Amino acid sequence: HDFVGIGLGPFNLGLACLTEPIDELDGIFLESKPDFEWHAGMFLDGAHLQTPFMSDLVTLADPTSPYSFLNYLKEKGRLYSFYIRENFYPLRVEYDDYCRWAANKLSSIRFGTTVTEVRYEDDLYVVTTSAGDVYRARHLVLGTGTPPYIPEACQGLDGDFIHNSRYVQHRSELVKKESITIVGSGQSAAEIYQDLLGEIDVHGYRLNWVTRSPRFFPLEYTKLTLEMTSPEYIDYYRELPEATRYRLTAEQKGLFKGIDGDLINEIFDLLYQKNLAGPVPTRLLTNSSLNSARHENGTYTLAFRQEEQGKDFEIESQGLVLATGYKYAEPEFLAPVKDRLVYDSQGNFDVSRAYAIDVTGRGVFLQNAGVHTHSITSPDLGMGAYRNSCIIRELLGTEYYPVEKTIAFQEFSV
Amino acid sequence: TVHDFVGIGLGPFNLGLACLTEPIDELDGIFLESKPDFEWHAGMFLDGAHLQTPFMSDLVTLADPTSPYSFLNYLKEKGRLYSFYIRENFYPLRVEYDDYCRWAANKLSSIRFGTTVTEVRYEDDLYVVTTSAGDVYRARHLVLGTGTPPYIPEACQGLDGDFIHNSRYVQHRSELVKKESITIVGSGQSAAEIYQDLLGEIDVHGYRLNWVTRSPRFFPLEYTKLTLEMTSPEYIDYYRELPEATRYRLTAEQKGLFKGIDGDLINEIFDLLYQKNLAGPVPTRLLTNSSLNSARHENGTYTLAFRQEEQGKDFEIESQGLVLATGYKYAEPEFLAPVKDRLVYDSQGNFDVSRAYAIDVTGRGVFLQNAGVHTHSITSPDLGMGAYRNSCIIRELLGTEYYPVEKTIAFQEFSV
Amino acid sequence: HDFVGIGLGPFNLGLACLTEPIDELDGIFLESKPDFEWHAGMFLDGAHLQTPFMSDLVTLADPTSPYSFLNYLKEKGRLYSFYIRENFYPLRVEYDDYCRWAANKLSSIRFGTTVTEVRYEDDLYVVTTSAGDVYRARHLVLGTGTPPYIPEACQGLDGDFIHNSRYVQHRSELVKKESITIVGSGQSAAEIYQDLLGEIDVHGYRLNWVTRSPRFFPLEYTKLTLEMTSPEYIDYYRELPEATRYRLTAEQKGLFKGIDGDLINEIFDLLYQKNLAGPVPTRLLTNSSLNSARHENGTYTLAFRQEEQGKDFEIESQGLVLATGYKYAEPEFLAPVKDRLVYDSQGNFDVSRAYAIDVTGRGVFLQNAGVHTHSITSPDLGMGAYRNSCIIRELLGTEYYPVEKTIAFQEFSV
Amino acid sequence: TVHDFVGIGLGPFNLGLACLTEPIDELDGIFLESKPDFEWHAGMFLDGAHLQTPFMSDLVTLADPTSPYSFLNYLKEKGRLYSFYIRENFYPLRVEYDDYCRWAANKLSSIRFGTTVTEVRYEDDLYVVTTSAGDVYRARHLVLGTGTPPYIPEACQGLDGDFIHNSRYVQHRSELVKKESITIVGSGQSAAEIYQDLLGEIDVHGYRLNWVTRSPRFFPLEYTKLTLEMTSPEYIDYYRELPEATRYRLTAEQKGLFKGIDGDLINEIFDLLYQKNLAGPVPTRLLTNSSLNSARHENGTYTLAFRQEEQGKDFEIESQGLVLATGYKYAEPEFLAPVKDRLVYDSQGNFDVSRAYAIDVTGRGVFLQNAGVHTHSITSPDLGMGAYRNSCIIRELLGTEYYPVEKTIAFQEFSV
Ligand SMILES: Cc1cc2nc3c(=O)[nH]c(=O)nc-3n(C[C@H](O)[C@H](O)[C@H](O)COP(=O)(O)OP(=O)(O)OC[C@H]3O[C@@H](n4cnc5c(N)ncnc54)[C@H](O)[C@@H]3O)c2cc1C
Ligand SMILES: Cc1cc2nc3c(=O)[nH]c(=O)nc-3n(C[C@H](O)[C@H](O)[C@H](O)COP(=O)(O)OP(=O)(O)OC[C@H]3O[C@@H](n4cnc5c(N)ncnc54)[C@H](O)[C@@H]3O)c2cc1C
Ligand SMILES: Cc1cc2nc3c(=O)[nH]c(=O)nc-3n(C[C@H](O)[C@H](O)[C@H](O)COP(=O)(O)OP(=O)(O)OC[C@H]3O[C@@H](n4cnc5c(N)ncnc54)[C@H](O)[C@@H]3O)c2cc1C
Ligand SMILES: Cc1cc2nc3c(=O)[nH]c(=O)nc-3n(C[C@H](O)[C@H](O)[C@H](O)COP(=O)(O)OP(=O)(O)OC[C@H]3O[C@@H](n4cnc5c(N)ncnc54)[C@H](O)[C@@H]3O)c2cc1C
Repeated sequence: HDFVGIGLGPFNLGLACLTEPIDELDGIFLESKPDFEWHAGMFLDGAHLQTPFMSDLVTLADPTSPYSFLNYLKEKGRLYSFYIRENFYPLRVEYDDYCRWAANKLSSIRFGTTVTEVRYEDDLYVVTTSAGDVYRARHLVLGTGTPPYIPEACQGLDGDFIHNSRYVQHRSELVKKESITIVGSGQSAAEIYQDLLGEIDVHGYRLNWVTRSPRFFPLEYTKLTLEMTSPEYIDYYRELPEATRYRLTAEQKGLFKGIDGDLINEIFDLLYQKNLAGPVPTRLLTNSSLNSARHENGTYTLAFRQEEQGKDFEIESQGLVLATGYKYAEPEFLAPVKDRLVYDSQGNFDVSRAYAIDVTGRGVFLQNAGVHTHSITSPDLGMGAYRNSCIIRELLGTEYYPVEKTIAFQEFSV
Repeated sequence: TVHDFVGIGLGPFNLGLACLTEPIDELDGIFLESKPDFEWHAGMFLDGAHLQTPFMSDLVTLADPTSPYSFLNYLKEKGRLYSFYIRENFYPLRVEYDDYCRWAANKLSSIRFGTTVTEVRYEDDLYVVTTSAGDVYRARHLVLGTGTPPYIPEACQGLDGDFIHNSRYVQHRSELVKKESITIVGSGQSAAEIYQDLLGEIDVHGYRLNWVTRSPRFFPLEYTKLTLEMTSPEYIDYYRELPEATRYRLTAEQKGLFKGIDGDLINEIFDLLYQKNLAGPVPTRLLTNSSLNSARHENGTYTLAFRQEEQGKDFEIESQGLVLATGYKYAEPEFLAPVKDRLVYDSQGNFDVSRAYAIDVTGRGVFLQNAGVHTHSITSPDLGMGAYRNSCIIRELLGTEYYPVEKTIAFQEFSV
Repeated sequence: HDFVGIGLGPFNLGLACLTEPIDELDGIFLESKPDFEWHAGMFLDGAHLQTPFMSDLVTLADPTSPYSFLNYLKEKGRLYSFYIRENFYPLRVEYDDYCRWAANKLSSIRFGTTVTEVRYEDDLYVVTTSAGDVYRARHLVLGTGTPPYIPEACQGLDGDFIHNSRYVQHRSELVKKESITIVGSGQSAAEIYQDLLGEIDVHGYRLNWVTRSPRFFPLEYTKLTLEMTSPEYIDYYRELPEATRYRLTAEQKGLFKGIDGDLINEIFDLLYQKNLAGPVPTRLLTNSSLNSARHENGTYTLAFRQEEQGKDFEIESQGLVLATGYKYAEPEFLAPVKDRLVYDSQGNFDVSRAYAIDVTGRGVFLQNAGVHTHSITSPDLGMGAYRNSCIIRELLGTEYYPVEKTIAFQEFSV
Repeated sequence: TVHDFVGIGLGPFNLGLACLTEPIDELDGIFLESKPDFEWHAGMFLDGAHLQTPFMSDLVTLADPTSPYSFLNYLKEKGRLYSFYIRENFYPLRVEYDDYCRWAANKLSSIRFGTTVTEVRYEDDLYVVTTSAGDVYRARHLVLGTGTPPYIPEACQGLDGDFIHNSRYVQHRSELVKKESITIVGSGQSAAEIYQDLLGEIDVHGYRLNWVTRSPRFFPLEYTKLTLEMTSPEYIDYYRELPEATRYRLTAEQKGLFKGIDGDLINEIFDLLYQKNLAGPVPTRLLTNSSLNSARHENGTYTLAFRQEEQGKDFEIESQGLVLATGYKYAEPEFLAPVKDRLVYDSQGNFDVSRAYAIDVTGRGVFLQNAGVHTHSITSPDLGMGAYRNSCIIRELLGTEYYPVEKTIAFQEFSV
């Protein structure tokens, strides 16, 4: 093949839809799951995308693509009432249903296929499957995603504690407890906190929301800042000193630790409403580390330290929801071709401006996992079509889908 | 040489039909337009003015989102899609929509600008239309998209001076602001947009600003989502099947469609009035329930006699400027005179246009785009249903549904 | 006494706090309930007023009076909380709790006292209890309110059907059924429909909403039509021919049949959300009168006629909620004084511009129940302070609280 | 004449104290103000401008809603309460709040206008204060409400030409728009208000418009409700008891406080750039991460040397007009020199303001309004506080809590 995509969607899925009309390119994608499924553990009732529907799979690169969210609604017979709904943001299960509708309309996807290991023979890349099948191509696109992150204070933890990755499946058991505690900030943490707080006077549990963030940061979604999600900002950002880039990565607040401002205010309105009937058994703590964690009987003892104040405190809770983020890890299957991959000074891929990670500037491409190289655009649905069109532009020698070089009104470079 | 159909007039409705029929090789008719190029209501291109419907109400999207004439594709070609994505506004600006349609119009090859239709005949089972210049086109079908010309009350017919209908406001604005008195007659979106524009500079020119309307209130555009479901195929079929007397009642009772103002515009008009009033009394005047009964010019000044209808009292205003935002009205063009016997009429002498949007004896020969409120209610002049109607028209020009045409879209049931 | 207030709704309770600091005025108020209680039974969680908080008991006539809503929050220790909430509309239970707080701080209210008879002897009005006690004064202020209305077609039906006046207390039984129907439109009708919907997939019921109105009318509170809730419009409106005012009263819809537009929108948004999981067992019907209703088994058979189309249809549902309006009926306790009261051509009170209903034009005052003479302003909480200060103006002969003559930017009279 | 306290300066904070002290018989101080009458930041009275805090942040309400000096009472007396009720806007206009403040000061008798305090020393267990006229006022307590004068970067000290600080924009606007080039330095609400004002008329005057700021982003004002709980008594109880190094650190990192823009204003700026750009390229530049390090004037034009700090590159801009929106900063007034021995300072040389808002040896003799970010965080220059701060000051002047003082208002816990 020309290329082989490992892991499908929503970034590699978008590439599948973008190359299907290109006959000059024949690539194939292998996904481990039996069918496409997004973050199904966060499918709370009413939950919606944090980016408008134009950040779908194709539209930002080609609004005429047959796999656009608008065309999907037209086929489902739902376009007109969506027109009446007049909401830029699709609901989460609506988006999950849309990409599954797109994946099943393609012919170049092989589900139930977990790649085992990769290496490099005869200037081609060989990829091995769990079943034993082996594909080969000159290029590979890595869209394996970002596994959930667990703090080391919860390594080797036992009990029924969950990452927010699997909340919907275990809300069954959480509401039956006497006390629930959520660790970390971010959209998922607040969505879960609002969901539990909404029924706190029916199940009767205590509700704790602890985070080390100094504030409950709002998502940085004012339009002048949204212009940093731009081709010309990546051009600027990428040629900065890598330590200043790793500092901008570490300092960034709203990207992974940011809550929708509306959700923040709805949480306050709900706290106000419940507090009319009497004292609400809830706690919201900031500037608080999670240092220790142990399981006894069927309750957890968590040791926190208020870093700013310089004092420790412990809380006990039978339920434990780790709304900690996600973190990319070197996949095991790229061990035999590590010396073809280029690394930075800190131990991760130094992804090039053209989203390549190997000795040739156009060999293996990397979707996501590039905040230290492309900042907030790396895990953004709104920049999936842009990154895929540049990966296309390197697989051919041509620009099949036009690639904008300036979108913003402001200048980031000089 | 005889075509399948001839489109007379190139407004947003016929232009959308042109964009929807271009990928159909089984069809190919021709479009005749008076203007040298596509031009919308340019006399209302006020700074910041925008559409009353979301951008999906473009020429094609609601029938085919993959169409190359989408508004989104237009933004992609001009290098503006990502900035529009950040703008996060469903409503394109008026000049933005005007440039988009002109961009789509010059992408087509089926449009004849600068030709006005003079005659329409029926001969040899075909329709024969002639140009001012004498050019003659023939086709089996006709699609009339002539729009609705501006309406002028009879109290203003044959009136002297420099008074304007709101359709020419931008061209005469620099001369209006020089006057010491300006009066706006009628309600609706355009009247409020003009009032807000003049009120915003009332402090630098020093004119009086009068806004008089016959409607009992400043109606809002009825744009709540359950009422939006009345803009459905379900409601049209319900509505079309009811007695004609009940149909003509409900269009007369229609408030928000032609005489409605965007609620947000109403509230910033009030906010602006609150703002200006802090510095002292502002020379403005907002009157309701007032009909314009007579008007006369003298001294470069107008004397307009009004009657408060429900209070039963008369009064009149003296103003140097006069802006008539009295809306528009369809008049049957005389070029249809040679085939009037071929057309369907109702009790009050208007077109009894079918559910398939047909106005002739065949029920499928001559189609009519706008000017059908008494038959399809608020659907007729709505950009959000231009792709639906064009889909129905294409369905009968062909023998097949080229684009899918929805059966039901709402959660309500209007019939039983 | 100088006046006797019959009934302690928001209007008469407002008059009670506006007259407390006036020493030259000694009035007293008789309420049937043992304490103040607003429209409980519509106290849905999150429900709120339809007018901003300065439409309380005093502020629009005297922002300095100690019975303000803001002073109430200051004493409860909730002002800064309310300040951050930045919402103009208080919650229903919050307003109800506030009015009771003001009522109990007063000296002039006698709870648990139902008035049985009014009479007039030697130029005084004699008011007698059902307990047997007797009060008499020179003036009367009737704040009886407007009791629920039921469309006669449901007179003397068996079952368990309710008026929306009793929704909260019967909700636990309503959800048990498999079919619920709501008749009539308006704010609470939609407040109930949106409450039953949203849990339509946890219980098993079908949900029917049937109204006679042609639209789901929005409570249109655009600021220029809100200027019709002004003294100058009442001066205009009252001096109209009463045939025209009876036409205006009947033909405009929205005052009692209007829904909050944002409530309409989330009703649609919720319908859109539920419909993703499959067809929703709900029906929204317009233009349809309720002509007949029966009850055999635990099921209602209701005969409807869609008057616009001219066709009949019936609906069988175990549950029946009558969200119809409220209607004023002249109380029987004013029978011995009936010939001292003024009536119009249609047989109801010809209320003066000064809100009087008797021959003197300044002896008996009537709160509410004056739409045919004062239009939008009579059942409006925002005009309760205006009307009360005009009542105080006639009792004292002087304007204790300033009474605005004009407030709007437009002119209604010419 | 020996009073209880003498209040120096009459801004919103000391005026609020004047309104909360008038109904207190046990207290009678006196207020000295340089200006002939109250006047707020008039140099930023752009049309439509409004407060950043709701109207309850007036002079009294958050301490006593029944006060006769409340904003709502002011509207009632002015005959404007009902349409403000219809306006349904939490935020008074700047000109509205300014008129409201003069209306309250005129109603009091404790204010001396046109008096400038020149010297304060400590004699006979009393504070003496001397005015420019030479009049003497004596009291044991002082309340310092002199505000914060404008700040000018050292690159602009001794600069020639007609450059202005943003605090005088209204008076210089008519001459700025005449120029060919205007450049705005710094970010924040005022900087963005000025940029939007000039950008709105960029195609009528034809100037180039430059907006240069050192901040890496265009920060929105941190006004989400969970953050707004940080301006609370319990937070500054927690904040004040922190190590001074940590306090000065968090004061320095503060973004939205003085360098934050209203998010709605950011969005309407982008929308306005989108609207103007339709008509062609708009001659304006928005630069960030840029520090101004040198400036000079030659023949009516400024040449400004900037450094993109993050990128590590230099660049220069030439502009005829220079607007410095560089904020404000407190400086110890020279009239406190003879009493410097009695004032408490911290390690970096600033007032070690008590949590009771005192700055003197006795912890209750001299009180400081504003200029206390390093000890009271976002609360010190906030109109939402100041009512709270005045009640605490009155509680130290008296021995009793005259107005209730909240100790907890938030749902979240800041301390452990
Ligand atoms: C709840 C939630 C909501 C979000 N919402 C948004 C939003 O609105 N907008 C936005 O821009 N971002 C959003 N994000 C962030 C980000 O865009 C999403 O996480 C996105 O789904 C990640 O896309 P991805 O393709 O890079 O990774 P993934 O979606 O995680 O794709 C990884 C895929 O690779 C497969 N895989 C794993 N191992 C192998 C293997 N060995 N071989 C083959 N396949 C393998 C996995 O099964 C999976 O299907 C959200 C994140 C979360 C958690
Ligand atoms: C300012 C304004 C804003 C509006 N905004 C909206 C909105 O946001 N949404 C909405 O749904 N509706 C809107 N409307 C209402 C409606 O959509 C418009 O009236 C719309 O432009 C109607 O287009 P049309 O195709 O019916 O005809 P028109 O736009 O009126 O065009 C008819 C064309 O036919 C040509 N023509 C006439 N006679 C002949 C002839 N004999 N031969 C050849 N050509 C001829 C004319 O020159 C003209 O170009 C708006 C109306 C106005 C006035
Ligand atoms: C659910 C609901 C919400 C509303 N929300 C708003 C809103 O947001 N804004 C607005 O402007 N309007 C609103 N209204 C309309 C109007 O403000 C209310 O109807 C209002 O409560 C009317 O109060 P009232 O003083 O007329 O008497 P009511 O509140 O109706 O009650 C009068 C009192 O008189 C007592 N009484 C009756 N008979 C006797 C007797 N014989 N002797 C002694 N006492 C007696 C009753 O016990 C009762 O306590 C709402 C109405 C309803 C039903
Ligand atoms: C344009 C602008 C808008 C703002 N908007 C808000 C807002 O919406 N909300 C908010 O919370 N904060 C706002 N602020 C911040 C802050 O609340 C205001 O700056 C506020 O005016 C500060 O109050 P102050 O009394 O301490 O200062 P000032 O109002 O500046 O008080 C200084 C006064 O003291 C007088 N004075 C000084 N020295 C002497 C002396 N020696 N003798 C006599 N008199 C003297 C001066 O003449 C002047 O009248 C804004 C600031 C600015 C610049």
